[PDB]
Amino acid sequence: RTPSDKPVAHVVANPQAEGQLQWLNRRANALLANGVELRDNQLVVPSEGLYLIYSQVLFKGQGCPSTHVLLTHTISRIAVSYQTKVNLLSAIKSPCQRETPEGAEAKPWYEPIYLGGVFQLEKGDRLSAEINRPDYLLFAESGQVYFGIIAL
Amino acid sequence: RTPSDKPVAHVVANPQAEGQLQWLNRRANALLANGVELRDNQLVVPSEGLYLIYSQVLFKGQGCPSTHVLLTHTISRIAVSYQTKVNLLSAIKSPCQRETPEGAEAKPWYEPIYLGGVFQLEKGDRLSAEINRPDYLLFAESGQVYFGIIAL
Amino acid sequence: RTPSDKPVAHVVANPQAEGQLQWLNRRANALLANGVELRDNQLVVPSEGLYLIYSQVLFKGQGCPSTHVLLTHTISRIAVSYQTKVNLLSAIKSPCQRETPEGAEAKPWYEPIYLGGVFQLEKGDRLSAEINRPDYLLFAESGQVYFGIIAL
Repeated sequence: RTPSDKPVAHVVANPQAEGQLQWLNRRANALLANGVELRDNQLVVPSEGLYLIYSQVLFKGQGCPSTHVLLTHTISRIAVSYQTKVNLLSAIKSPCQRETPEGAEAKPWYEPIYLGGVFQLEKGDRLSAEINRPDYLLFAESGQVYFGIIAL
Repeated sequence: RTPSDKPVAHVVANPQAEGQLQWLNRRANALLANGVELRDNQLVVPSEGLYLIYSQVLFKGQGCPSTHVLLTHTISRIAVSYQTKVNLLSAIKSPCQRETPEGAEAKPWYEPIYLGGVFQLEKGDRLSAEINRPDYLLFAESGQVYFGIIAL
Repeated sequence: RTPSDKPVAHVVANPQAEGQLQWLNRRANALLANGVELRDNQLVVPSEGLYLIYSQVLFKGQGCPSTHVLLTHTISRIAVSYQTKVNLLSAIKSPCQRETPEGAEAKPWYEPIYLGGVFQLEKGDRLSAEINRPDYLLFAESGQVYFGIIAL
């Protein structure tokens, strides 16, 4: 984990919570070292500094129901001074133009979303990566649904 | 604020700028730090070193118009020795592959392009980050379209 | 001398290669410095450290072929101890979900995929960026196909 004292975290999702996004620590490379902690599913940040922040979510859907599927992935900082979630990153993705699988019943889409960004954080700040539809989460984990920061 | 004696920058798209990607700092994490000067929509490099150049843009539209759009996102370098715009990171994105939609016309689409990599820049060379279709830019989320650097 | 004594890499994909992914520095914005070396198209890691490993591949295909194409992109660390491929990072996009374009010959789609994470390697490791379909890449690219590792 340490060498290089950097707050570092690279945390994997969890292929047990049937539809959810539980972050997991210890898998082959799931760095939670020196300073940063995961506490209620968030990366609590030590030090103070400019953290490079990243995550990827893989949404997986067999077919498309009537009405917009519209997926979303955000990373928000909950500040401990003037608190609350301040929005840092998120991206929107619509994986179906009207098709809506009757005919040749349900054949799959795959939608990766990846976020990356260098932000100034502060000692003790909490970090959230959330999706709006944990039903569409694929399972085959390590490099497929992940989250991380490193201090630069 | 400032940690480190690193040049950093994280500028954002002016949301009130009709049809042009125009950068901005002053905002949330809209850093211009140690010697990075933003100029004619571009970033002038202060120091010889590796920089991490990242950028994200978002594209929205509602319905898919005539047949073939192509959204492009390119970060370029107009360098202090090969003084010309060479090309650093680039992505093309096809929004809708048809619908054109007429039975029920404008259902919304959102495409996120993100870009980023380590390069060895020099003092004085500019970095540019344009998109070919500013009309397709989203300006309802700020944690969306930006451009930043940071020496490593 | 102040380039940097940091292991760094940024290889671009070679344009003269039919359906294969050949990585190449000795190119205009491709680094390889401080003992990293690209040996059998893979990256060998010089010292123990924490490394940001990132990767982008562009795919274009005109028309949407039958059944389901599925394009993948992953980075594997091929170790020094249990030295076979362990998947560090992975994404999967499917570009065609029906279209089959019959009385048409059809439109071209573009599909990019970005991969970036922080991982702890060990000395002598190898890292490989492998797509499942090289026959679908695109190279009037400058930054569209890349592989880079930087030591944090």
